[PDB]
Amino acid sequence: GKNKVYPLELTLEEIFHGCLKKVAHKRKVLLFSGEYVEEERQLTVDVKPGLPTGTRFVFEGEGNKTPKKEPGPVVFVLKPKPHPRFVRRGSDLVHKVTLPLHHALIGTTLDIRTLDDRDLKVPISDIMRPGSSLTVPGEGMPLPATPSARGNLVIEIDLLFPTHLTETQKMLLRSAFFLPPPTEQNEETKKALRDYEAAFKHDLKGWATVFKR
Amino acid sequence: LEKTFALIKPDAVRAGKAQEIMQLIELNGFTIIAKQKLQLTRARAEEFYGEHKGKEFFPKLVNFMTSGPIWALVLAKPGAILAWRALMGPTNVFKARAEQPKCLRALYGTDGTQNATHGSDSPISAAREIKFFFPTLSGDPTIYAEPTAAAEYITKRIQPALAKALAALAREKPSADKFEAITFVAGYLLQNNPNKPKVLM
Amino acid sequence: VQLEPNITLVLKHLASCGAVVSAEQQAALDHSIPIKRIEAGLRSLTLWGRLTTLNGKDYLVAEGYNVASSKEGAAVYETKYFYSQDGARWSDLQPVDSETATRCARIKGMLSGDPAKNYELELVFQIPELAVLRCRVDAIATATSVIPTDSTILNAASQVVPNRLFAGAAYPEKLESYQHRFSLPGSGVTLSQDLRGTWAVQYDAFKGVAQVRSLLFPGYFFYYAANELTWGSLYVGDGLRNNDLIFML
Amino acid sequence: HDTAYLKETVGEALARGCAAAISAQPNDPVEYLGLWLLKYVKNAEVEGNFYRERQQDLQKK
Amino acid sequence: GRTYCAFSIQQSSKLLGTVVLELFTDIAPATCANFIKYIKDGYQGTPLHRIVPNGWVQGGDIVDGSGKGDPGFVLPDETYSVKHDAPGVLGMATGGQPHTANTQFYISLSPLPFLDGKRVAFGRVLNKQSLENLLALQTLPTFQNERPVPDVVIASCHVIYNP
Amino acid sequence: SVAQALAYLQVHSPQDGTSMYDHLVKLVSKVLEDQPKNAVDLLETSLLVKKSTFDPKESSPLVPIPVAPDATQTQAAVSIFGDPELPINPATGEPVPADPPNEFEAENMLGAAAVLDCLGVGLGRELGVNIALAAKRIGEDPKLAVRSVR
Amino acid sequence: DVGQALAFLQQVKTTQGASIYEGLKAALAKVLEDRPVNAVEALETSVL
Amino acid sequence: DKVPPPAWSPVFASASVTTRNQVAGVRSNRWPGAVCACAGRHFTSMYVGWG
Repeated sequence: GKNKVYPLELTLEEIFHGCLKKVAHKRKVLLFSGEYVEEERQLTVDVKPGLPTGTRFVFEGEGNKTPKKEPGPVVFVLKPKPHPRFVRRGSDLVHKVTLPLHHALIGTTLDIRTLDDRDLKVPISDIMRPGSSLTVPGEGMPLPATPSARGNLVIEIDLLFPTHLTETQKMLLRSAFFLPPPTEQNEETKKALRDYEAAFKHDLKGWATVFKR
Repeated sequence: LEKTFALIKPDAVRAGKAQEIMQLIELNGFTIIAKQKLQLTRARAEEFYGEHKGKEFFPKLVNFMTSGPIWALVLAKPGAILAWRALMGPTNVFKARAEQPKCLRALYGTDGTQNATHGSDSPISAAREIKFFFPTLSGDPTIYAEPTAAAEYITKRIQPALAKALAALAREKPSADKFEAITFVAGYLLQNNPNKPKVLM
Repeated sequence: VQLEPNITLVLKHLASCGAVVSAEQQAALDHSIPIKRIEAGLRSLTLWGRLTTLNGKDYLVAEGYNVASSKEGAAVYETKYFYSQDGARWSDLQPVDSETATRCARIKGMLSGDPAKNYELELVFQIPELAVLRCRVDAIATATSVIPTDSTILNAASQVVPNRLFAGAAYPEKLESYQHRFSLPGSGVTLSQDLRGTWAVQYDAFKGVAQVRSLLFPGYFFYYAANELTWGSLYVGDGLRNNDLIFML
Repeated sequence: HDTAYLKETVGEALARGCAAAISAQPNDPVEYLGLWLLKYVKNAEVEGNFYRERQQDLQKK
Repeated sequence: GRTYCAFSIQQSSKLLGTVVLELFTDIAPATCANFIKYIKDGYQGTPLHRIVPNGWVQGGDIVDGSGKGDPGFVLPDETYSVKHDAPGVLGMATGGQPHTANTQFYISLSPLPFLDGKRVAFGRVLNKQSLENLLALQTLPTFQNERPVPDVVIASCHVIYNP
Repeated sequence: SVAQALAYLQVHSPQDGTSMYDHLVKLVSKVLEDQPKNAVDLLETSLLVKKSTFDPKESSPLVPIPVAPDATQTQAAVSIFGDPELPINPATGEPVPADPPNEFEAENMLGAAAVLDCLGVGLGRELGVNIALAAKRIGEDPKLAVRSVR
Repeated sequence: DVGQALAFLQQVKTTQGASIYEGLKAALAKVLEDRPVNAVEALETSVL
Repeated sequence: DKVPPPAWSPVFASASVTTRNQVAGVRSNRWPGAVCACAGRHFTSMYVGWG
């Protein structure tokens, strides 16, 4: 009652879309000769969209044939090849992105290319907590049961904090983090803030926008 | 009225001459039954080029065929195969330039293997390739629809599983209504069949 | 007749009603609208409207869809909404759940600029501004989406498609010539079946152009040129609702 | 006997399924036939559903 | 919404009880039609032939009434859908091989896991009284080799609730 | 003529999954099978056939590829509107070294476009905005140190 | 054979008042002359 | 929010702060549709909308 188990590596795109793989099987039949004789068989496996990892496809009557006992079935176990962007977790994808600290605080738009040939620009809705995550509904692997609904794409956020900060940068950060509410700011405070904003966004001598060298 | 298979190779694609090729095809009286832009993988290309197995030009041919997307097309005309071959011209671009300068090989081809187009050769090969690239495209209602051919197909393709399914149905003897028995036999056929495996998770 | 409202025609016919966009933003719109239509799978993406804000960075909102079917006796569009402060780069607007959908309608006021703003309600509930932004767009589109009647028809497989043989609507001054986009083509539901004083129509009989304005939502304008058979709609201003309509009229 | 049961239970639709399979010439005739039978049992109710919906719409008009 | 049929059991000028059965006219229409036709013209005085203590109550022969097969008709096997899992299940008995069924019928007195797929069951009892009648009939005073020593004879039979 | 019409009818529609020839064959086959004594309805029969056609949706050995026009030119045109954010080095997390915009001398190009539009000549206001933005891009380049852009 | 089918199709009428053969011929001629955008959908949407 | 909004809000003409000649103004929040614009020595006020 022995069976031959073979891994079957499929890409995330193939799993998402639904592939039709053709595999080659080397079947050995025992004869009176000291050495065995083998033949190559062609098997067509039809993977459905979004099948769970570990799916077993069993071909009955295909396998090494001893002279007495009928050969047992051959098993193909489905596994996904590594992907540069997405790793699947059940029925939905997981994306791990390294995020700048200023991106996390101010708010920027992460750019993700889906398994389907579509771009996606997901904004940051709030201050991303350390070890937090974001969810985009309807952007994961399709459900194996129903061919319309899909999972939800999960962005796992790992913040990238700046390496060096100067004393003036720390002073500005402290001022930003302890700025009073706008209903409490003094007239001098408002004037200073307006002057600093104008000087920072100066069109020719400000550092609001610069060109990389 | 017949139909033939023809593909625009990646060499005629990367320079964006595919639209001009299609426009010339339409101007020369052809008609595109079906078109599709697609990229072959190594295994698919090797299976498609099965006739030239173990040839000297096979490695370079299969390497070139998978360097970019191609266009697969079906062309319909009463004299489709011969007309497409005449418009195709010689198999070599250098000879084509000398013989007929106004042919797709001379205008777009650049190398002996990079002829910028590929076409079918014989009606049987054309039908085989049309089935290979467009499985859902109907055609050939005379060779398939023959009494002896249909009997031969039924005997050796559907009978081995149908006999077992009907034997199982007779043994079980489900409700006398049509629908339950039809559902049972269909489920058995989709459950245990020779070519396809059984899916478990 | 037409298959998709233009961006130039809508911005031109609705200029009188104040539905205008920045000149620089208009130039960026001509370039980045086709780009977003190809980056996403959408086959018909237009500019839905522009919401004002406490800053100068108004939220330009674009709406696009792929499939438009008929289920449960109502035509549904799988619309995808995008937002952008300027016309260059667009971001996506995710849908919100029912629990947040009820806690976002109580946040009256004007939206701020940074889309990373959180509002507080009552225990305290933290709700992102983009959730509030999505709620207002959904609420406006639910009650204000206006298209000419018989412009969409049903084909096989129950898909609503533009009526390529549409010959216009007789009496464009009457509200019976316009219907909600989610009303089935067979159903005789029009803007007349709504509240009587909600919609006001001003029709220019000489130039053959009609204007429909919502009084429940004052920032929504829709036009329909009978001669060239082109119709389009836009929203400007904030997305708040005019609750006390009875006193205004 | 049992052949009568088989003939008046599954005989009629099986011939049409085999004709469709031989006309289409698929890659998996055994798999093609089963999905054909599922569609054959599925469409019988939806045709009546369509008739009912059309009649109801006309009555409402 | 099926057809119902009742019949009485009486032994040696002594009424033993009555039983009422429902016929699965939506499962085995041909078997139900044959059973109704024979209960309308037949079963009037046929003794209870075979009585197994924990098995089934069997009987219903017409031309002989003592356990031999009858000529004139053969009932083909119809369908195996009703499963013998509860007492008071009515079915037809056939030969060792299918398509030999006759008037000979049986009523289960216990779950019968083995009998499924071999006997055509097309009826059931209605109430607890009918089942208790057979349960009491099981413990007859004297019965010789799976047959009552007196003649347990069907006193009367009729059909109700459906034309 | 007739061959051209037959080919046009046999043209395969991708999204609908069937051709005119196949649909007509199925409709006439259904009518012949029915042998209707009473009046028929072409619309009813066509809709019913469309809903009853068997569509075997099997997998395809090749993943689909998308057809789309190139967008490099449009992307380059867009890239001049908003000032690009300075990218950061992933190793350090800090913005990459950069240069301030180059100081150059150019006229009021928006006013020039307005004057041209008022006069009735030029390229138009929509193109004038793009020209002004491109001129700003050229002038602000530190590597391309220019003194005047016109 | 084919003649039997043609003869049968020339007898059956339709709600619009013409035979199925003439109606289908007119629809096919209209489709051929018009050359619509989506022919299959236009068959059920416009030409009939 | 617990912070009352201001009666006036800034309005710009470009997304870049380095445009050479960009007009700027204010917009009234109490009366919607009232705007003021200024470019050098050319300033203007206009009210368009519902009263």
